[PDB]
Amino acid sequence: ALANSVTPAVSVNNEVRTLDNLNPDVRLILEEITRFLNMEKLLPSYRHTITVSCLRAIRVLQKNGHVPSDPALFKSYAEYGHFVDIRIAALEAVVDYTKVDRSYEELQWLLNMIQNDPVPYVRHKILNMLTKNPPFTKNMESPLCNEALVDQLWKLMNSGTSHDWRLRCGAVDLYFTLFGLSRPSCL
Amino acid sequence: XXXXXXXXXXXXXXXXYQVLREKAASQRRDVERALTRFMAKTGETQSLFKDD
Repeated sequence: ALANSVTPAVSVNNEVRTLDNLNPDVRLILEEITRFLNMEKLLPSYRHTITVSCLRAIRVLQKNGHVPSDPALFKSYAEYGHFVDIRIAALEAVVDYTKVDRSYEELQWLLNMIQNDPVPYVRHKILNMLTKNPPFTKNMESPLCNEALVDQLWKLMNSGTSHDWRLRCGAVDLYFTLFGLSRPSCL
Repeated sequence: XXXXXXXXXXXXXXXXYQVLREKAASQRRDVERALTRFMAKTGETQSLFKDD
C-alpha cells in the first residue's frame, strides 16, 4: 500500500538529489521501509517476503524520481547467495530499470548472468519477465540493438544455451519480441 | 482529621486504555528505529542517496 502511494510529481525541476532530503511523506515511507528491511535482515520472517515487497516499493520510488534511478541496491540483491525470491524480484526490478532507463551496461551484465549462474529458475524468470517487460522494443529502436547486441543475442541462441531447452526457447521469445519476422535493420 | 487520622496512598492508576497501547506501540517503534540505527552504522552499509 505504501508502494501504491505512488507520488510521481514532487520533483518539478531537479529534486532528485538529496536536495530536500526529499519531502515530506515520502521520507516517512522511506523510514518505514528502511525499518522493515533492517528488521528482516535481523528477524528474517519467512522468505524475506517483506524484503521482496520492499524492493518493489523502492523501485516504484525510483519510477517517481525520489530516490534516484540507480540499480546498485537491486544489483546488490540480484547477487548469488540470497534467496530465490529476493533475487527474482530484484531481477524483475532491474529489468524494468533497463526498460525505462537506458542502461546498456547492466543489460550486458544481465545477459552475461543469463549465461553464467548455476540456478535454472532465475534464468527462466529473467527471460520470462524480460520478454513480458522488454527494453529495446521492436521498431522503436533508440538504444541501438543493431550494433552488436543482435550479434551476442544470436550467439546466445546458438551458443551457451545447450544446457536446457527452455533457455533458448526464451531466447526465441526474445527474438520474437525484439525484431521478430525480419532482418533487424542491420544490413 | 488533618492531625489525628491518616490514610493510604496508592497514587498510580494510569489506566487509559488507548493511551496505554499508544505508549506500548510507540515504544516498540522506538526500539525498531534504535536497532535499525545501530546496525545501520555498524555493518556493511549501502544507501539510497549518496552518503546517507
